[PDB]
Amino acid sequence: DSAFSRLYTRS
Amino acid sequence: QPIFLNVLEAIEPGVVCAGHDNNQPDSFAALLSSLNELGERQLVHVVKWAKALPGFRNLHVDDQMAVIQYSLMGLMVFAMGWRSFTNVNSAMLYFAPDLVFNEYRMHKSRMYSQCVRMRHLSQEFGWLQITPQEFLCMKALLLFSIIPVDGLKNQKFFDELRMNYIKELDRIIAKRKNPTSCSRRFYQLTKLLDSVQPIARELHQFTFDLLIKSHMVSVDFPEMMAEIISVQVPKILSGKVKPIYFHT
Ligand SMILES: C[C@](O)(CS(=O)(=O)c1ccc(F)cc1)C(=O)Nc1ccc(C#N)c(C(F)(F)F)c1
Repeated sequence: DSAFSRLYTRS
Repeated sequence: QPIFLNVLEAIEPGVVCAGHDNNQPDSFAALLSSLNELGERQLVHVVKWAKALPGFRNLHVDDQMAVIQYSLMGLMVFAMGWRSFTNVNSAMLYFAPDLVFNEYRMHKSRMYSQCVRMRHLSQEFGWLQITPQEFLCMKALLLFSIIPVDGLKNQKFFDELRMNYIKELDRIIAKRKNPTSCSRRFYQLTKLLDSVQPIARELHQFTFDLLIKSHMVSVDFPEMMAEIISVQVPKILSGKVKPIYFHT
């Protein structure tokens, strides 16, 4: 889901 | 020119602190809330570490994300056993500088069995005389040691990557001047690697159970770790995603 994706896409 | 190894040393995360209040008397809720938060902080460092590893962009982006989530626990454990070995000679668990567990804390955490096992492990770094460079390569290989039974989105590329990390560990092995001494060393290291996985398994099972009942025990999970536990972790516990064991 989106919380880890978002971390991964960001720093 | 040890190019692979220079990189591992170059990209190795520095020290990460939990933010635990050591002046308060130990409770289970506070110890685990501090471990959960430490987990997230260490996760951020593992993502930045992983993305800068050799070949890692070979991977499909979804596989890139998946293996980080699957291997996370095993990596944390491995690095922690090394930190505990180097800093305090396995007399305590060096989770972080501001979160070191003595046996009282191991018991108060309610993961004593796992804690004592991670203490076995820490002591093996000494007993096997693991070199810093053996640790680094071993820790890298660990990121590529947990795969889904239904396959990755591009399994060929992962398989190429794992083969080559094993190559690098072979080269690291090779004092050299004896194939038999190289094998004996290979046997020992792969056995050390395999023993990380049941620990991570016990740890996964425990955190799973802890999330499910967290409201009952006033243990706070960061958003992100709750998603990973609830979304990726059960794939490991359900047997959909499996460690690659060297031995049997
Ligand atoms: C209980 C827990 O907080 C769960 S968690 O950190 O949220 C977590 C959630 C999902 C995972 F795949 C791995 C860890 C945990 O295992 N924390 C934790 C934090 C730091 C370190 C270190 N170093 C470790 C251990 F692996 F060493 F045990 C464990």
